[PDB]
Amino acid sequence: HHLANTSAHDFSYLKFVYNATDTSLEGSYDYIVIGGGTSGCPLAATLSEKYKVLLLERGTIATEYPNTLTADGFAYNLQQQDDGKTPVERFVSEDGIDNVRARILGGTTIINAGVYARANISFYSQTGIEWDLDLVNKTYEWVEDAIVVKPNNQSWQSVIGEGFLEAGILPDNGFSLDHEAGTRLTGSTFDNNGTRHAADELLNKGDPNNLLVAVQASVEKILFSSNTSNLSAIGVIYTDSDGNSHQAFVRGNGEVIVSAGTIGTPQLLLLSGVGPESYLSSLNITVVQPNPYVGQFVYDNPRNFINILPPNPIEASVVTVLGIRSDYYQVSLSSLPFSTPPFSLFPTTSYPLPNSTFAHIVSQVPGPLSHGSVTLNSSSDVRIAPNIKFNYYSNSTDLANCVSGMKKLGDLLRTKALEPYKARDVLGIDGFNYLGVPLPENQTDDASFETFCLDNVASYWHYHGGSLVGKVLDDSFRVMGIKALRVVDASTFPYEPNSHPQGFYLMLGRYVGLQILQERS
Ligand SMILES: Cc1cc2nc3c(=O)[nH]c(=O)nc-3n(C[C@H](O)[C@H](O)[C@H](O)COP(=O)(O)OP(=O)(O)OC[C@H]3O[C@@H](n4cnc5c(N)ncnc54)[C@H](O)[C@@H]3O)c2cc1C
Ligand SMILES: *[C@@H]1O[C@H](CO)[C@@H](O[C@@H]2O[C@H](CO)[C@@H](O)[C@H](O)[C@H]2NC(C)=O)[C@H](O)[C@H]1NC(C)=O
Ligand SMILES: *[C@@H]1O[C@H](CO)[C@@H](O)[C@H](O)[C@H]1NC(C)=O
Ligand SMILES: *[C@@H]1O[C@H](CO)[C@@H](O)[C@H](O)[C@H]1NC(C)=O
Ligand SMILES: *[C@@H]1O[C@H](CO)[C@@H](O)[C@H](O)[C@H]1NC(C)=O
Ligand SMILES: *[C@@H]1O[C@H](CO)[C@@H](O)[C@H](O)[C@H]1NC(C)=O
Ligand SMILES: *[C@@H]1O[C@H](CO)[C@@H](O)[C@H](O)[C@H]1NC(C)=O
Repeated sequence: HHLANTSAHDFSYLKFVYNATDTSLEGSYDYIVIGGGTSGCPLAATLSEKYKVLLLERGTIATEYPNTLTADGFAYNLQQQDDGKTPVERFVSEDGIDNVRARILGGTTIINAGVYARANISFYSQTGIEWDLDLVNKTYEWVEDAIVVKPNNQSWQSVIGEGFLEAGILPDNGFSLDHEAGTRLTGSTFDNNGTRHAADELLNKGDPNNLLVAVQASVEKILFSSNTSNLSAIGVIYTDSDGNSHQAFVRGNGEVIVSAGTIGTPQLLLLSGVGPESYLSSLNITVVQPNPYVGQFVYDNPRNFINILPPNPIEASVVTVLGIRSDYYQVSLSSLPFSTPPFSLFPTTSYPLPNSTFAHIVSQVPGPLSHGSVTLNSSSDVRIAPNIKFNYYSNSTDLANCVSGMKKLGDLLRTKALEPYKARDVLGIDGFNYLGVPLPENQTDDASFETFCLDNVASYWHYHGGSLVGKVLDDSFRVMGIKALRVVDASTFPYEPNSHPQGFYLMLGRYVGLQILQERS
């Protein structure tokens, strides 16, 4: 009933968006939210219902990059070179796996693949947080009313769904937003006219008299009270696009919330002296609050895949059909050929280029159990990306789950559903033409599947952790030991909420905003 309709991207909120060069944005606020992204935008909009809010985003507005605003533009933004101003910031983990993060108002919802899902209902009790489950669901509906649709039919997504069901990914769940075992059509933040809807549009739910947004605002330090006896965050330093510095503060019972993402939040905490004592001391960063876990327990769920090249063209699609098991989450994207690769779609730049249409058939490892860290490259410059290592497949359970997922992709390639897409009508799956590495020969050779998993891993782009609840934060998302400082974004949990987490983190931004308001009343 509540889902959104086909509609233009709503930029009405630009009336309270300003360049960070404007010094009249400096001053005192009730709340400062750092990072105008997936959690940050609904958080800021929610707080602004009652209080004065400054939202600071390092990127510009999405209208500057029109290919972020359509389903057809997804590949373009990844193909585009990173000049330091583009909405996609490229990086390579220390593992050697290419990756991207967002740099734009709206955050990663402006560049992502649009898949919308609610969290696995078991996630809430898994965390042990005392969730208000009725409020969680009302908050999902608030997001979904604004930016989520039921997708129309797409031929390739329907093929893949028939294949998942035939391969035993049961039951058939029809259309459902919920992360449950089986095959389903889920929601999308692309509407059925191809228009991208995103977290920035949730700013339209803020009070235009109370919410201010500064763009091209690079937040480089959190400021703290000089009296440490009662240590509190008091404000931030940020620089504008011309390089000049600015300061903003919170007042009274207000708070600073960091929503700068898995990469940005631990980086800013470390730069600000919140983190592991001997590490920060080794950089001659004065320790404000020692905590061994800042930038620790950083996770990237592996993506493994094969690419088939059908002998007749298939239609490009956005991902809407999901095949879910407890030990693997599977989808498929169909794509036009390209001569410039979308960066990080494949794990390195030396990957073969497709000359015809292809299906990217994908499996995601849950968890994962392997983890690494975010550490500083520069001890002063927040615009220099931190070092990030994920330690893919260091935990053997992850590898075992990849093996299981790849065997299930073999089952999928053997379905009647996928048979019309073979180049040769032979009995085996070698009748497909493959871009890149095909699935290993014999399913009895687990060592061949393990080698395939290890050598051909890519990022699923769903990385998380680095400021975990229970390590850096309490159950109210407050940074332990520091007053008036919280963290709300994907740095907060060590496991996925589901196969596609934007829906959870959109919800979380508003949910924690409501908790902050209730606490204050
Ligand atoms: C290519 C790609 C595709 C994806 N597709 C999907 C999908 O289809 N479905 C799904 O559910 N999930 C998808 N995801 C994952 C999901 O979108 C992200 O996990 C989620 O959006 C992260 O939200 P966040 O609030 O933690 O971070 P973000 O949304 O990235 O927000 C962080 C914001 O903080 C800003 N920032 C950072 N540092 C600073 C600073 N110092 N000062 C000021 N601002 C700062 C950043 O510019 C950014 O806007 C995808 C991810 C990627 C990379
Ligand atoms: C939803 O999340 C729950 C909780 O994490 C997952 O439950 C686990 O399921 C596996 C396989 O059944 C078990 O080995 C674990 O012991 C379960 N843990 C708990 C705490 O129950 C469940 O797999 C997830 N469901 C899906 C479809 O991903
Ligand atoms: C902010 O102003 C500077 C000039 O002072 C300009 O170069 C930059 O593009 C502006 N940014 C936005 C988002 O308007
Ligand atoms: C919340 O919604 C889910 C479906 O997403 C439903 O299964 C669950 O029962 C709801 N919980 C409450 C407390 O209403
Ligand atoms: C830190 O400062 C001390 C001097 O106080 C110096 O000896 C040491 O080399 C410095 N280390 C770094 C990493 O700057
Ligand atoms: C793999 O992860 C699980 C969960 O954290 C842990 O119990 C196990 O010890 C890990 N294995 C290794 C080798 O670290
Ligand atoms: C900074 O990053 C580059 C490339 O990511 C790396 O080669 C270099 O070693 C890093 N430097 C520090 C001091 O971490």
